Amino acid sequence: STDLTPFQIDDTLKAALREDVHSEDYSTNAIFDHHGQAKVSLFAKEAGVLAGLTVFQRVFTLFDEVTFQNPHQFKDGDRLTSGDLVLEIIGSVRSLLTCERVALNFLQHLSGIASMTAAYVEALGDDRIKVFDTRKTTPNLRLFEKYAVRVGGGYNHRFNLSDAIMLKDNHIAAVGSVQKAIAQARAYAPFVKMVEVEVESLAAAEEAAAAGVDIIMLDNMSLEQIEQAITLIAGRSRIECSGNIDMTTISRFRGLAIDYVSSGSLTHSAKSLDFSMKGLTYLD
Amino acid sequence: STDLTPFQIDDTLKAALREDVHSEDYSTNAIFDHGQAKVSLFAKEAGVLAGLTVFQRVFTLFDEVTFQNPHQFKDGDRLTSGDLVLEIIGSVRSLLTCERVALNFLQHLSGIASMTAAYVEALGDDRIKVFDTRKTTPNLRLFEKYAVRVGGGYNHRFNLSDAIMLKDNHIAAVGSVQKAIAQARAYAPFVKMVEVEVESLAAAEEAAAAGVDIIMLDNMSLEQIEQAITLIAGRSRIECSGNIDMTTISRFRGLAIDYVSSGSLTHSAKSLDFSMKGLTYLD
Amino acid sequence: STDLTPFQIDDTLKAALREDVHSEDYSTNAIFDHHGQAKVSLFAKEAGVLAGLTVFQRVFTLFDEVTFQNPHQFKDGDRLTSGDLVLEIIGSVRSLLTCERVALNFLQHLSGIASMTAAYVEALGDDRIKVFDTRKTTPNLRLFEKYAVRVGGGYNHRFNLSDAIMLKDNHIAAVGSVQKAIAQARAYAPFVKMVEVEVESLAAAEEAAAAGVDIIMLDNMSLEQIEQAITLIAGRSRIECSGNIDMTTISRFRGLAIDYVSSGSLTHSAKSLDFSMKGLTYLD
Amino acid sequence: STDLTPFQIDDTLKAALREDVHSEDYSTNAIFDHGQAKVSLFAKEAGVLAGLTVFQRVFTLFDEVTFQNPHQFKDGDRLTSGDLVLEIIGSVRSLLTCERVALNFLQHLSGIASMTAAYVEALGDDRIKVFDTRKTTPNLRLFEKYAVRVGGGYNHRFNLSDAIMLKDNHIAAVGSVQKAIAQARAYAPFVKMVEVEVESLAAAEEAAAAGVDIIMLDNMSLEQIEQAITLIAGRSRIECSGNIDMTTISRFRGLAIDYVSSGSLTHSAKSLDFSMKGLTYLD
Amino acid sequence: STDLTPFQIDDTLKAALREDVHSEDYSTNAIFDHGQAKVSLFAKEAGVLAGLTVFQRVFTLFDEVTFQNPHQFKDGDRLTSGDLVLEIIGSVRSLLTCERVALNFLQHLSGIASMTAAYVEALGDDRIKVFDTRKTTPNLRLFEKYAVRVGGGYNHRFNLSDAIMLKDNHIAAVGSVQKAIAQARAYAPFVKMVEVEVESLAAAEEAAAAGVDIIMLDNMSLEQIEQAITLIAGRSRIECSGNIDMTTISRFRGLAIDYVSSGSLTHSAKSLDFSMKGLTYLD
Amino acid sequence: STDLTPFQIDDTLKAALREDVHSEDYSTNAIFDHHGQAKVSLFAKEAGVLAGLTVFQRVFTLFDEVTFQNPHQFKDGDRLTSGDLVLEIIGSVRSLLTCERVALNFLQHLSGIASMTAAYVEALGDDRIKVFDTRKTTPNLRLFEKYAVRVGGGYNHRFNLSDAIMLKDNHIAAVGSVQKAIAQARAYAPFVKMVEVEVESLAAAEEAAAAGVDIIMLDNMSLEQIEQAITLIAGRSRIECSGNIDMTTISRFRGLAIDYVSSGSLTHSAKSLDFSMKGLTYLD
Repeated sequence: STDLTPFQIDDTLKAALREDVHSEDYSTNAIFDHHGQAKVSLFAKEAGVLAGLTVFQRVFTLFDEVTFQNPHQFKDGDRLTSGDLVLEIIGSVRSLLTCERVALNFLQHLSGIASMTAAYVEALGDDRIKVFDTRKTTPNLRLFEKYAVRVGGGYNHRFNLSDAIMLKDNHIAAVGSVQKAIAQARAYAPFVKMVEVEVESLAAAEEAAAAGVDIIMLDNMSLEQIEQAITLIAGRSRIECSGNIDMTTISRFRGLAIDYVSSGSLTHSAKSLDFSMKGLTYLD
Repeated sequence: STDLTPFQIDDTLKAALREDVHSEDYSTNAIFDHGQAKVSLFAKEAGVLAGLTVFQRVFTLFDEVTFQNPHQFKDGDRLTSGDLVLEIIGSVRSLLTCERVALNFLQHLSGIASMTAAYVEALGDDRIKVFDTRKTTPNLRLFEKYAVRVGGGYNHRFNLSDAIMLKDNHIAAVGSVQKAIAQARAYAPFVKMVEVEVESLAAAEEAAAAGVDIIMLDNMSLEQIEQAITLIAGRSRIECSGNIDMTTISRFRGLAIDYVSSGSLTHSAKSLDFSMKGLTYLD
Repeated sequence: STDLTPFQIDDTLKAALREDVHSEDYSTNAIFDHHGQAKVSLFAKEAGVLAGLTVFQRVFTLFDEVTFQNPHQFKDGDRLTSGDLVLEIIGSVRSLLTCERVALNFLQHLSGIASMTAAYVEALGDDRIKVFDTRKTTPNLRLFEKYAVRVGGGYNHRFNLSDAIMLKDNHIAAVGSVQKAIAQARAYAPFVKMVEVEVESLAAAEEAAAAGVDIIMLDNMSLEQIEQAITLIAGRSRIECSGNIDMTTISRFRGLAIDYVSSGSLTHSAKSLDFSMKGLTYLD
Repeated sequence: STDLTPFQIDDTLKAALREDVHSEDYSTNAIFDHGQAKVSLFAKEAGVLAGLTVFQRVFTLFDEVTFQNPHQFKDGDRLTSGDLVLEIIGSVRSLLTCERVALNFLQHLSGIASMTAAYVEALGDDRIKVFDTRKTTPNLRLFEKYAVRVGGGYNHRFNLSDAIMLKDNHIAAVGSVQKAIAQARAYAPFVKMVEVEVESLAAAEEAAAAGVDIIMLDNMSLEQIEQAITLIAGRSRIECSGNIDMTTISRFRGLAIDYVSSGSLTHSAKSLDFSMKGLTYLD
Repeated sequence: STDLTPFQIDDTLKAALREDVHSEDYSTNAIFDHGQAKVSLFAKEAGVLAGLTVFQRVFTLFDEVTFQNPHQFKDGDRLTSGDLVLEIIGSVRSLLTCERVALNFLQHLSGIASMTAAYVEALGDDRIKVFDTRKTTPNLRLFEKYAVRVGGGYNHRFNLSDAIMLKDNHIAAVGSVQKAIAQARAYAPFVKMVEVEVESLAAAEEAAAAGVDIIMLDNMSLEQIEQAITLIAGRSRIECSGNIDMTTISRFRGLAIDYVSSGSLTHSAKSLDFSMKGLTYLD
Repeated sequence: STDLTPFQIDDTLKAALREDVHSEDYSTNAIFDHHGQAKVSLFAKEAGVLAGLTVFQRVFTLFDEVTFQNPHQFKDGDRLTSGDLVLEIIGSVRSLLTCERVALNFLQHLSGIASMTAAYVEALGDDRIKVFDTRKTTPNLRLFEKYAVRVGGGYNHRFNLSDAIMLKDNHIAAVGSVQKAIAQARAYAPFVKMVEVEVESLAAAEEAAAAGVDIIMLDNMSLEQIEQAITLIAGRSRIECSGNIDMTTISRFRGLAIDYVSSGSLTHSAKSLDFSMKGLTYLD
């Protein structure tokens, strides 16, 4: 597994800090003194999966010289309970307090996603079927969100419109055929791109499998349909189910001979995971 | 209320577009076509519309793109699934390449407005306002605050530079409520609102006496809040916060507080489903 | 007091350096050798108040590895005489000479402001009345300029149109009333924003004080008027005097029961404070 | 002369606008209004107009905004208090939110042009040009140089890459005037002007002999300059600099120097008062 | 094919313009002129036109500038010296200040398209495609890929995020061809093409067996390639690469490979001469 | 001589790295392990002149903590043969492999230019005549390209339209005279700018030399013409020959009393110089 790198994230965290301070942090600067070391504790207030700890840390490190301490040796991925002491943060009060909210907003958002993902995986209860994310991401945080999904046991779809070809309802509409669209796609980007078709009917699934595409997406199809689609396609393409996949629904795929399912809810509708920073103490 | 301006949003939408297309949109560019086209924007789910200008603007930065609004939909309107919110007219390459970004904005924003409007309704008391927080999605605060407004909510301080909020940690570090307020007033004398976050009736007393502008009752029982109201006796504005959800929120109904605030509105909003379907060529 | 942070200033100094070098510094690079340590001295050529020393230093530090020496222990705020040895700068010749002008232009501009501010404070001669800056700032240096004002013994008005509400002549014009404008302002940003009204007549001052606004600004009012305005308002709002406040005028407020006065001249019309960098020596 | 172009100024005006509005303009947005409006730009003080295009452009980046110039004012014109320089037409939100930034540019630039024109007048000699310096406001050099031109001044080297200026420190480090010039010519052979800053008649002699393009007489007495002129005998162009102010400047009047230069024009310019008043609605 | 969009290119052209003008264009601004003007864009050399939109766009970001295309030239057309490709209409300051940047784009891009088209011709086999690489000019990859398309070429993976290419070093570090492929598939399961770079027939065998999408034959003899084709037996797509030049390229003519690739097309392209002459004033 | 500075180049290399990685380097990250030190060797596969070694190095250093080793002590400027071991690069595998192509693309491009330049200088075989570059540069790499030219023994023309005045065919067209254009140029930028005129005929050369311009450029003139132009001008201006100067042509200037020649081909049409990175080994 791969953590996130400062090279990847620095510009985004900078922007977020600027979002949160346009002149200065009056509330904190009024009370504190420029000098003097302090310690604050990061506590998990809710159960789930840890994600974004590096990102959390990095918020502080761009701002100021700040040290950490990890007594329980927590890592992105670890399961969490409320009251767990995830991390200790050491530095000047001004740094600890000004940076707090941004850091937490990243941590809370990411951990939320990883937790929702891990819970989907569990509710599915079938290793042979993978859980994938989408491009239904929060604007300008896709990178961070894809990472969280991985941390929760999920997997990454195409990142971008540049990564791979996905012929959607609208693409097929504009050509007028499933097969003409695939042909055109193959003509345009001959060998280096995966080609996927999004499909609503069994008609369209047949056309696609026949034209020899790499991946077929079954959009919002009934279980009866999917069962038939599987047999139709008969291993000619990989199979993805998508649309309207949630914690309750997801178990319906258990045991099917599809390759993966994908969910937008993991990225566009994730509940965040509560943490807090309490127990400010001076070193002394 | 007041819409979002290109000046405010353009850099963010540009960035989101670049996020989504590093080289080119292979899928779409592959379509060898005859011409103007039209696609329809449909609401797939009930709630409140927010971010329609933003949605539109994604297309308008990319290319020359026209709209049509047959049902005269505006940010704020209630929506039902299948409503024809908008029609988008332009080249296929523009319509398709811009689609996902535009929708991701629209879905996220409408989601927030919907959740907000629902909190307002569950509260059922116009004399008490619903406020957002700083518990926002990183780099989208501006947008999120706007959505809250659209849903009938109100805006807290935008950030740490807007206004002074003396939290648990601040009061800890000084050792007094009143010394902290004095120090805050000394630092930013007349142009900044000062708010104090408070857990006990002790602390609420100190603060109201020291003449602060806003007192925040953190996670207090209803018995307590009732007494706090009386103690404070109109000396400061009153905010209740902490652990405010769709079910809880009605507990405030009778009260002579000024507002309540919720993070859940910004950090945990379910997005609102829309789609773009029905691609047709014009001729 | 709070100094300025690299986080706050780095992007601006970078931009200024780029302004001053688009390819390279031909004049300096032609003569120097890439290698070899040197020392230059920063001298105050004019009396006043020091401001922007950190900023001065930081110009060099972004560019190159550069050390300083402060034999007289000078700090932003200290009073200065011509010939004072403010600082010694140690590093490669190329760094010392290429960075010089930018660094000085910051220092000179900031110290100029702090000096003009301190002189206003002195000419006023009344601690009970504070001296405030405005939004009449040099474009893209507001942050730096507000800081200098603080250093000279002044105080900071609202930074931005986002910081606080100020209902000006034009706002009141567009509504048609003083009180309707205040009402509208309170309706729009209910509790978290200070509300100020800018006022020319005693009529308007009465309306505002009655509607219970936080701050009233007396724009360019005669001393007779201000005296009456004070009594009218009768402590209902804070009182700010503004417009046409200069070194000579400013003493006219001495002893009045107003809260502060504010001046644009401090930021839009500050004379800069002369320094120079002389006595280049090689370490050897 | 030649105006400033959007290409040149847009990024700076965008930044200044962002400086002034981080979230939104609460004050102005609070106005719930009927419609196009009109505001008038009045000169509050006498001097020279500079930066009118810049002023205008602040509004035009923000929003669709029209102007009207009934007295046909142009950068360069002389101004009196109460002159109606311009009329601005657009939505209230645009007129009010953009106002201060626009004025801060206009005031600063006009201030510089005015001070410049006044130096030119106090000099009273067309054969001697007034030049600006690198002692500029950080990140506004471009703008400041333009204002100087508008006021009848002329532009020195824009920066350390434009042209070679061998200062006291440079000559110190080589140990000779002539060796420094030789080294400069060796480094940038044909495409760069070479100037030498000079304190004695000794050094002026060396430089003129070595055939440099421009000699700068730093802070020299009038007796000296008179002799320097003779010594140099047209071999190089001649610049006087150091300690040149509105009172001093007339001392150069008769002289056969090419130009004088002043920092005060850019680092110490008093700004020129304008205001925007008389908001009216159109109908 | 599909043109380049302002969305794609604007930031790069802005930067190039800023590269070329830090303060102002002294040369051009010095011209004190009467008015619209017209300049003609002439091809000085034979080859393939590419980047005409880009050329145009340089002017259109700067200023209001119109074009005229009397011979209806389009990216892709063959060119001869003296052809009147385009006419440019606008203010002199715009025409002259923008000229060099615009031409530098046009010349570079057309150069690449020309070299590409020439490789395609020397190959003389439609069943085998000519591909570009990642051996591109820094920060112009997008543009360079486009030019290749215009010249009749095709696009490899745009970068290290587009698709998986297991090179000599990768296979070295795992120690197996097949283990490396397995690991790649495990890491990015369904959405990424996997290619293997291969030097021996051993390695080609392993790869084809493990079912990879594309095999690259690095710098292999014609005898070898012939056998490799047979060995692989349609299981993977086949790419030949390494040491492919205008003279060599014809050696592939009969073969049942899918494509060949060349770096020289992007890292070593001779540019294609154009000029802008015949400045006239309109009246 | 002056190397290139991080201050100068960092933004460009960052942009190039981002160009080459929008999400992550899947190929490398799949195989490697985050941990573990390795060494790769940089070999010259082709003879010529080294340029851009610092730039090469810097690509890696922005990305990650990476060390170098230079056993043969190679410097920008050194002559090279195929198989020479230019440099050794030491760091994590992920860094070595992800950064490789960008680094090489800079090195190859720059060394290519320096080699083509040095070869022009040699083919000219006349020290009294200098070889100059132009503004016919690769967009957004001018700075890097000018440097390479210097490294190959060449010299730098004006960087920018801001550096110096060059009155071209189109400028002279728009005024209608050679001399009116020069006069206008002198009026606009009086003393601080060199003035050059680009000239096709002997007529125009005479006008210019008479009006006392600093530099005259003979555009694409026959050797007979140039010979006459030299005598005409009679030392009144410096002389530049330009247009259609290539490796074969260039010797035609040998012994002429011109000051320099200039070539666009050096920057717009340089063949790149082959290097490669081979011999990946783990430290162990």
